[PDB]
Amino acid sequence: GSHMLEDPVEGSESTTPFNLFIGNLNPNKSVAELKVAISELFAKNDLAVVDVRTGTNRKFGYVDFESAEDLEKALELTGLKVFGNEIKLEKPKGRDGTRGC
Repeated sequence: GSHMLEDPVEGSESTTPFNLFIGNLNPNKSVAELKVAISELFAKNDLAVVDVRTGTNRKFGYVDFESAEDLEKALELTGLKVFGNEIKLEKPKGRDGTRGC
C-alpha cells in the first residue's frame, strides 16, 4: 500500500536528479489516481517517472524523473490530460542540485 521503508538518513531530501512541480489535477477524483495516470502515460510514452507526490487537497502534484531524457520528454509531455486534465508543470525551488553555486 504505502510502506516507503526508507532508512534513517538524510540524502538531499530528494529521490531523483530531475524533479519539478505539476498542477491541473482533477479535483473530482483522487490525486493518487492522477499520479498513476501520469505514471501510466509515461510508462507507454517510454518516460521514467521516479516520483509523484500530491499537492494540496487535489489541485497540483509534483513528479521526479530518472534522466535528462525523462525531463525533456516531460517538457513535451504538456500534451497530457490526467483524468481529462492536461497536468501542468512548474519549476519549484532547488532548480539546481547537480553541482551547486
